[PDB]
Amino acid sequence: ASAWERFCSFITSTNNRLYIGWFGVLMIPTLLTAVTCFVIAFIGAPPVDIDGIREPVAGSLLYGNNIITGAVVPSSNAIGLHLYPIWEAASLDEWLYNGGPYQLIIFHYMIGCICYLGRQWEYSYRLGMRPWICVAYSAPLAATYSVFLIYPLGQGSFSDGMPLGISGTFNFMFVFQAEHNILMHPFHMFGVAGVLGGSLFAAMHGSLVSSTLVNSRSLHFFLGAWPVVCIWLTAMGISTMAFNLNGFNFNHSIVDSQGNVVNTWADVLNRANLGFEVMHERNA
Amino acid sequence: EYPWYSGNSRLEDPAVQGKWLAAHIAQIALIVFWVGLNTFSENQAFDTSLPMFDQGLVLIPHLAALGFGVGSGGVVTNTFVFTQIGAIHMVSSFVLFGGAYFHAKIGPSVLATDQFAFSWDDPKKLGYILGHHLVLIGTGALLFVLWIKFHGIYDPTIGEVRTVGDVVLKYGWFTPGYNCFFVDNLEDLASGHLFIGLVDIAGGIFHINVAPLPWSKVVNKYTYSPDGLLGTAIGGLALMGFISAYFCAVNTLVYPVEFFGPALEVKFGIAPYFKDTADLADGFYTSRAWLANITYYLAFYMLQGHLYHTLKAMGFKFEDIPAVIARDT
Amino acid sequence: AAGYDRATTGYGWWAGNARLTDLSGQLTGAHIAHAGMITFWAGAMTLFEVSHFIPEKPMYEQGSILLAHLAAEGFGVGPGGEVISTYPYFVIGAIHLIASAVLGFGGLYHTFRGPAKFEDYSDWWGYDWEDKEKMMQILGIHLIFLGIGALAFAAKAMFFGGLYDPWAPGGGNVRLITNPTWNLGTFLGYITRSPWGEGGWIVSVNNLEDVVGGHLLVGVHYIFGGVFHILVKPWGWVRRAYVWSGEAYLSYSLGALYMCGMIAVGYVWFNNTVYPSEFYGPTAAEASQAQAMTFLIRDQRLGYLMRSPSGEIIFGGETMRFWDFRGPWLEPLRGPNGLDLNKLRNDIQPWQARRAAEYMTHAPNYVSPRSWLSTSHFCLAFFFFVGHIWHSGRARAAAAGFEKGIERKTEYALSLPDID
Amino acid sequence: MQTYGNQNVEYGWWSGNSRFTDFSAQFLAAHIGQIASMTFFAGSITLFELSRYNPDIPLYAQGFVCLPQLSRVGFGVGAGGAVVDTYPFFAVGMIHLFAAAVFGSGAIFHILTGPKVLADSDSAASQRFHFEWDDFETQGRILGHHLLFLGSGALLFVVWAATHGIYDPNVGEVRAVSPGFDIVRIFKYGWATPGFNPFFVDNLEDVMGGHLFIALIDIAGGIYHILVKPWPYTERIFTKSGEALLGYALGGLGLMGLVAAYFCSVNDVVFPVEFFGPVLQPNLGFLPNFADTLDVSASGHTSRFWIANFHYFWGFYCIQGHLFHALRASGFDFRVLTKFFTTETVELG
Ligand code: CL7
Ligand SMILES: CC1=C(/C=C/C(C)=C/C=C/C(C)=C/C=C/C=C(C)/C=C/C=C(C)/C=C/C2=C[C@H](C)[C@H](O)CC2(C)C)C(C)(C)C[C@@H](O)C1
Ligand SMILES: CC1=C(/C=C/C(C)=C/C=C/C(C)=C/C=C/C=C(C)/C=C/C=C(C)/C=C/C2=C[C@H](C)[C@H](O)CC2(C)C)C(C)(C)C[C@@H](O)C1
Ligand SMILES: CC1=C(/C=C/C(C)=C/C=C/C(C)=C/C=C/C=C(C)/C=C/C=C(C)/C=C/C2=C[C@H](C)[C@H](O)CC2(C)C)C(C)(C)C[C@@H](O)C1
Ligand SMILES: [Fe+2]
Repeated sequence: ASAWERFCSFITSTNNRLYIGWFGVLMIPTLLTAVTCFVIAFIGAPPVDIDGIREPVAGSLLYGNNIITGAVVPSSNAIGLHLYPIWEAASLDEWLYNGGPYQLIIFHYMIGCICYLGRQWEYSYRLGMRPWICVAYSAPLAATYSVFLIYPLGQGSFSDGMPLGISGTFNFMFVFQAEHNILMHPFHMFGVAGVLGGSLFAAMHGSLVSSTLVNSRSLHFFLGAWPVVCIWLTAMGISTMAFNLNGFNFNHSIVDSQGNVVNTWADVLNRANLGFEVMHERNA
Repeated sequence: EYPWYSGNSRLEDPAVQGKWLAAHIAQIALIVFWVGLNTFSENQAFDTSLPMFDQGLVLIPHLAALGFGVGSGGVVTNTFVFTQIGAIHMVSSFVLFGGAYFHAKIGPSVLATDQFAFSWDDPKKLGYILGHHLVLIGTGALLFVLWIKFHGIYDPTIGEVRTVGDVVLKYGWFTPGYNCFFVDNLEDLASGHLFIGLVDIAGGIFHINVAPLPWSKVVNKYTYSPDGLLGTAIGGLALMGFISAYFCAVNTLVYPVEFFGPALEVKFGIAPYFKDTADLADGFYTSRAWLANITYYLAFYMLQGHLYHTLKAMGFKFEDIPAVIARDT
Repeated sequence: AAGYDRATTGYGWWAGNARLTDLSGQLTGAHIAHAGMITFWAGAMTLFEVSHFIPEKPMYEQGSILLAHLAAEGFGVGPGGEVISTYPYFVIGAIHLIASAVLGFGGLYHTFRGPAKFEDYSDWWGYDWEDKEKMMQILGIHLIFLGIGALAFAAKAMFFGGLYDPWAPGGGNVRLITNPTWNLGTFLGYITRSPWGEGGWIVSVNNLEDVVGGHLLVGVHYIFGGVFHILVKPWGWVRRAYVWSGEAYLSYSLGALYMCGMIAVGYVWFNNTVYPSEFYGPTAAEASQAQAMTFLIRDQRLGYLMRSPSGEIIFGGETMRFWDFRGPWLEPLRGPNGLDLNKLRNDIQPWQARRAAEYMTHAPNYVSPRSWLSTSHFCLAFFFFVGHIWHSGRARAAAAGFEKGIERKTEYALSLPDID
Repeated sequence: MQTYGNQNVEYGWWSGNSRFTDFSAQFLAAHIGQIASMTFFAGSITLFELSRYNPDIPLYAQGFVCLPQLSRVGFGVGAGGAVVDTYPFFAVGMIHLFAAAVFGSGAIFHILTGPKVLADSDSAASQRFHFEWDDFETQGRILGHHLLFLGSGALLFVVWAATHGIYDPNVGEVRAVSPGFDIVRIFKYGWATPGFNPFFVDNLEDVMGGHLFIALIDIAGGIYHILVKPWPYTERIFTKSGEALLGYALGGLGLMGLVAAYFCSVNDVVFPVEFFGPVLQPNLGFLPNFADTLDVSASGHTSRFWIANFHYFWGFYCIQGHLFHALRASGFDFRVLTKFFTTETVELG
């Protein structure tokens, strides 16, 4: 009953309402920090110079936006990959102006996510069950790390990271499509197949069980495995596109015998990408 | 019994003694074999035009110091002498290999003529062996003295080879006109070599003639043993290596700047070393630096090995070390 | 045959290798054969890239990655990143192919001919997983081999040809390092550097003296640590803080390899010193800054900079995100506070102005070697993280005993007090 | 040792050096090894400093503790504290290293020569060296011999200063010094009457006279202790145990360390300015410090700063160790401290 032993028996105990565990020891502060800062910076936060051009972009509720259009703007383009802690800032108002809250939120959130995976494993151990829920959870984890961490690393700044907002997500998707043509990348096709097929198999399994309940184990194995594998693949696809290894490109493929070019659907898709791109790229 | 990696410890057995002898013969052959082989490769890679202290020539400068193809200084006129010396050594190697094989598997397994046959605890035997080896060593020293008298070695101050007073009792006191590591006189070198040859021969005569005395059997607490004898020999070797490294680093009369490069500066980081004080190209070091540093560090690890063998010779066993660290977890 | 079926092992064919857990000889044979595979790939790819090499085009335009690794070490290269002769590459490839042949022979021999379980043949080679001392000693021996390898790399950099230093004057040049760094303050400053953009953890090394000194230091430490492992026992707390089985050791190795893979991606993508831009092409930062400088050169010839957030002189536009990037062709045009405009007015030597455009074209249609390496090894590192989790969980459960399912009649959750 | 009550105590490896307190041969071996370590430090550090010496930089600016000490005592220093010839320093360091090797060889010799106890060794003359932690006669003779060695060392210093000369910052160049002898002025330095303060000695002649006096005193005391058994009252006062003698020695050493620390920071003659740097000033915040009295900007700290501060700490913690060992040897066990917050009295012998 050493004080240290008593503490350990408290944390690694299956009688709390929510299991804490050693991974949860890191999970709780980081997640609480991320949630608190996200709430604060989503309700009210100054406009952020996303383009690093002294011109700001607002995203908070008190500055005009609603839930659909509000967001937490990524840290400024001038910062690059530099960590921007509050104590490493010239002035609080400036630190907000450069987009520090985004950095705070995403870093605490990513650490909390990986610790949450660890906590899942730990409790599976403490209860005496095979410890592979965490393996399945590793897929959406990979996806978030792709959009928030790996893509900015490949692109050199967190200004290319995903905004934390509903409309920011769509803006990110369209700019990503413009610059990398993700639709014609096979890994995203695997991901689309994964989500749609996962819904299909979920509906089929639920209908069958709820209809007759009024190797079969391999059935549930396949249920678990299919969408997880596809999400791993599409997360890897995003990560590869973060290193300028873009998808397929079939523009200007068929040419007339004399030398003219006959259009195909890929050219229409490329022209749509061209529109998205030229609307992007403020200057050149 | 010993494992294969420690296989040579099997030769420690007096049951198989002559084979042990074979090994030593082989070693010397290998040694003299290298003296040939190295030189040949050196003679291949030695450009005459360049200064001799730039390319990897260690033996060629040593020959250059002993005359052997030098005129008014900075003069190379015949690379055939170097090849001759290398060939002599390499041919002697074949003879020594023959003797090694004769004792290895043709000769008796154990010497037990019997006059050569000895035991690890026969002080008269070792005394006479020591005397004979000392006599040969002093003979080589006097041979070098004769070479000085007749052929004469390169001198930098004279700028040319030249042939040739015992104030050695003052050099030994390192009086400010001394510190032999700074000798600059051919006559000093010749006289000191005469003295050391004479003293070596006198000691050899004495050791063959007279058995070890009790007064000196008192101090030699444990050296009358294989490990003890090996340890004392290794310690002597390390001492000699340190002295030779210092000589090579500092002395310029014996090691001329022409073939060896300028003197070395003694520097110390965590461990000692010798720096060039020469504006050689980056990545290149004078032959003097190579000689001094490799010699010194070989001598340092010889000292470590002397400690190991000496400790094993006295009442100590190294395999007990983990067990101790087992008890005090 | 016996033991090669599901009934006699419990593992389906798709988990066949699991059967090898306690068959020491065959497992060793599999490892040796796999090493043979790796070195065979190395040699074969080297020979392929040599056979398709073209001296006029750069390596990164030509599309060779195994050749660039040798080029960095300076095997048959010249000043300014120019090959002299592709013979040493052929030498290396042939040596690797021969070594692969030997290793494959050894692997087949232990797989089929030799003893199945070394424990029967001898005891130094017979090992069981749950023997902590034996595993410690084997780890120590292999650590010693790694240390010898690292010291070998340092010795090559100091005596045998050296490395292609791209910070030599007038473009890169093959050099022999003579002044290795050994101050411990430098080493600590490297380790405790921020992994973030606030510097770079170890990826931020920019001179070859630090590289050579670091390899010296690590080789010394590896040899020492191997000796220590051979000579001592695992402490009590160490014995109580690990899992001791084959799968657990595999999981530890997987975690280490995942970490190394991520760090290698960081090196290949952010470093222009130990991956010279002459061979792997420009980094993303280098490409952006070269584009900015070439446009500035053209605009100054026909008749744009700005202030940093800290107030220095940097380029303008998107490239501000690479404001702190340091490069060999750009470093001479530096200043106490950012690249001075006056310096850019009349200090652009011809080779730097050629490198700027040559890098502007090849911004990572065309895919840089950096892109290939980075993407491939990020994917490999992620999957090795997943494997680390899988095997660590399996090891922990199997050691506990509940790996093959929950026990119907002694289920643990059924005994806990309800939380509500 | 102490072994409160229960004998045959078991010591962990952290306190493992108390195991050989009863093995005279091993005791000798340990102390010969320690002295080897000291002289090895002297020589090796001399070389380590010589490697990075800059004639341009003033000597005290660079971090040295040995070049100033050698240059003070003659050894290749020109007029105005100029290091003309840097070879004698090399010679001194080399002799120190050779001595260290000799001492270490002797240390291993004794650690492996014979029995752990020097009583059993059948040398029949090494048994002349076996001592006890109770007998004051043998320890008195030992003390006498060691005092003889110290007095011989002081004599050697006197001779070397008389013949070879020695640096004199007041003169400004190496110079032979006449050995003074004035018992009156020695005692006036003892009282620290206003003219003479011991830590402000101005003439090397006074220092030399005091050293002559010290040599005479040490040699006389050594003879006296070899010949004469301790008086009974010294058995009444002092306890007879090893840890007790360690405590006495530790107290003495702590005092000497504090004295030397104060000496370094203040005296300018025996610690010349050109070698060690300008004098320090003693400050007392929480703990005593020695302020450099010089702008540490672009000059680090003078060697005098380092010597003085290090030896203040050495002296202070030697005092604390003396208190610890005296408390143990008198009989006080510190385990009783754990009973502090209870109602049981925190007290025993
Ligand atoms: C992907 C996560 C993963 C990693 C990276 C990983 N393992 Mg395993 N792994 C093992 C070793 C191992 C080593 C030495 C090692 C590191 O080098 C790894 N692992 C690494 C063996 C001890 C043990 C037995 C493995 C065994 O017996 O056989 C392996 C089985 C198969 C089918 C191999 C075929 C591979 C797949 C077709 C993947 C295709 C990739 C593709 C070709 C790449 C090129 C692209 C192409 C399109 C051109 C093991 C298992 C197993 C699994 C599972 C699920 C894993 N793993 C998973 C991983 C067992 O059931 C199983 C297990 O433990 O059951 C008890
Ligand atoms: C006493 C003792 C022992 C130790 C015993 C040892 C190891 C004693 C050490 C003995 C040594 C190291 C003796 C060394 C002697 C060196 C000599 C005699 C040097 C001779 C050099 C000469 C004559 C040089 C000559 C020139 C040569 C050269 C050309 C110069 O240009 C000119 C000139 C003239 C200087 C043990 C081991 C027995 C036991 C110990 O416990 C105590
Ligand atoms: C044999 C044996 C073993 C023991 C084996 C051991 C411990 C062997 C020890 C081997 C060592 C440590 C050998 C040391 C060799 C020393 C060398 C190679 C010196 C190198 C110096 C060089 C290369 C020059 C370096 C410069 C080069 C240049 C001039 C610089 O400006 C300065 C300067 C001088 C440092 C075991 C343990 C394996 C098994 C036992 O049973 C038996
Ligand atoms: C009193 C007592 C005890 C205590 C006993 C102790 C500890 C007594 C303390 C004794 C001390 C502190 C003695 C110190 C003596 C100091 C001396 C003798 C100093 C000599 C210094 C000299 C000679 C300096 C010489 C020069 C050196 C220097 C150059 C100066 O510029 C000038 C010059 C030339 C004078 C107990 C506790 C042990 C037992 C109790 O019951 C009784
Ligand atoms: Fe279900």
